Amino acid sequence: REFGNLARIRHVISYSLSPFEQRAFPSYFSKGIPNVLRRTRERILRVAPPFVVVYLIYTWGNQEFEQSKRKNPAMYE
Amino acid sequence: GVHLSSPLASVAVANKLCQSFQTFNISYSDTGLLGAHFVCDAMSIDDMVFFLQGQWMRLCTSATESEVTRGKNILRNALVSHLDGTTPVCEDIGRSLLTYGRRIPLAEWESRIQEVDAQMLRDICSKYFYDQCPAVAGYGPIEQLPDYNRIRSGMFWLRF
Repeated sequence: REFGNLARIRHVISYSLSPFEQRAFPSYFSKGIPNVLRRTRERILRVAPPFVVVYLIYTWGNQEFEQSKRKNPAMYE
Repeated sequence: GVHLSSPLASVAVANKLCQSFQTFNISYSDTGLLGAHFVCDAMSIDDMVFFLQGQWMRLCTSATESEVTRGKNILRNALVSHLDGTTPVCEDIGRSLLTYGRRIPLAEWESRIQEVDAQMLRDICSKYFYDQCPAVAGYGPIEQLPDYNRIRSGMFWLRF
């Protein structure tokens, strides 16, 4: 339940420093930009095609609604 | 038993917290490690860290004259008991000439001990303990041993 009897971990060594001794933003841009680009490249082909077909359906529906509100020139008489 | 003068050991025997603890002051050329080391069960590490940090900051803030003179008497007895014996006397001579460059007599040690009082103790403890980043070494079932953020947050108080 609490800390102490959660998991069984053996032979694992963890290394940590002080927050007051290490930087809060260590290479925030020079490493942040490639990481964000890599994450976007990894998960861009699962979200963008549904959102683009949403955009296409939205434009098609608005356009054909405007065309349905348009006057058909078949009723000249 | 429960009648031990030191509050950390009194709390340990009252709550059955630890198997053992000790305070150490290891010194090297203009550096050192000042702290404590405890052997305890996996279900009491957080409590021992909390109580040890509380005792450290009690010495930092409100150390009193009775425990100051108790610690002074303990230090006098420890120094003389260590310097009783030819082998520890020779060890002290060699180590003193290698580190200090001279053999400090027990009279000078006692003079420094008498110079130590309560205000000096809390000032030096606030200089070397209060709001300082520690070094933590855990081995074994140390899952309940708190992270560095909680250890540092115990290494200060919000009420001084």
